[PDB]
Amino acid sequence: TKPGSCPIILIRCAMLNPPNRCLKDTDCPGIKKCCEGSCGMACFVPQ
Amino acid sequence: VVGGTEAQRNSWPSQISLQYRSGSSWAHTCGGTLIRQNWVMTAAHCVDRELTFRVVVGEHNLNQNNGTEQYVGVQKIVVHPYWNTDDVAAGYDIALLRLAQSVTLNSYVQLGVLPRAGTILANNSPCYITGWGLTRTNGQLAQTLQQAYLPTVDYAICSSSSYWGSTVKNSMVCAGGDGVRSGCQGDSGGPLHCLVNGQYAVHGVTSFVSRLGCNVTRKPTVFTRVSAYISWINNVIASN
Repeated sequence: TKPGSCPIILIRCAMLNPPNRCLKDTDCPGIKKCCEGSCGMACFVPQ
Repeated sequence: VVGGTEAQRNSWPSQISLQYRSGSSWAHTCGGTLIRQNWVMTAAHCVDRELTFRVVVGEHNLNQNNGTEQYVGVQKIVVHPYWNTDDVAAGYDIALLRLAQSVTLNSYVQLGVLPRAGTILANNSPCYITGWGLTRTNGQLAQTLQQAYLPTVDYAICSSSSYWGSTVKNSMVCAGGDGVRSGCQGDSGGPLHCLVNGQYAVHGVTSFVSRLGCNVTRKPTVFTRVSAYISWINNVIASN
C-alpha cells in the first residue's frame, strides 16, 4: 500500500478509542503513510 | 488508575466525568476538574472531536445513581490555540469547557484550586491521581473513582534518557513510574492533586502514558503543567 515504514510512536494518550485521521495510506497525501500516532491514526512521512 | 484504591466519596469534589452521547446512551470518556461553577478543565485530546458532550459532577460509581450527581450539558469548548491533534508530545494538551449551566456546590461538588502561575514542584512531591480509568493495562474501566499516590519526578530527571528523554517538555509534569501505580486509558484530562505547604491544588491534567503499558517502570504518567497556563486560563474564562 505503502513503499516505506511507519515511525514507532512510544507514547499513548490515556484515552480509549482515540479519533482516527486516516485508515489507509491513501487517506494521506504524497508519501502517504497512515500510521498509529500518539492519539489515533495519522499521516506520517515514512522510513 | 493502575494500583490505586477506591477514593472516599467526598475526597475529590472537583473530579468530573466527561461523557459523550453514544447512540442514546452516554459513554464515560475522560476526567476533568471543576474550576468554576460553569467551567471545567480537561485535556485537548478529549474534546477535539465532533461529539456531543456532558459533564457529571458529584459522581462516585459510574454504574449506580448515588444521588449526589448533577448532569450538565457542555456549552462552549475552548481548545488551546497551540494544540496539534497529532502531536501530544508537543504539549498544549488543555481545554476549557463552558457548562450549559452553573452547578450547585455542596459536600460532593466543589471547585478545584489551581496553582500560582509558574509553580514548580520539587522532586517527589506528594500527589494523587484520580479517575475512572483502566485498572490494568488492557483491563476494564473502574466503576468507582480510584486514587493512587503518585509523586513527582522533577524535569531534570524525567527528561533524562532512562526516563522520557526528549519526549517530556518543561510544560509538563511527570508523576509515578514505579511500575506499580499509574494513570491508564480513561484517566486522561483528569487532575493530579498535590499537597504543597499544607494545601492541595490541581497541578496536572492527565495526558499520556507509555505505548508499552500504563504502569511501566521509569515511564511515569505525564500531565500538562497547569501552572504554565494560568494566564491563558484567566483570559479564556474572562472573555467566554
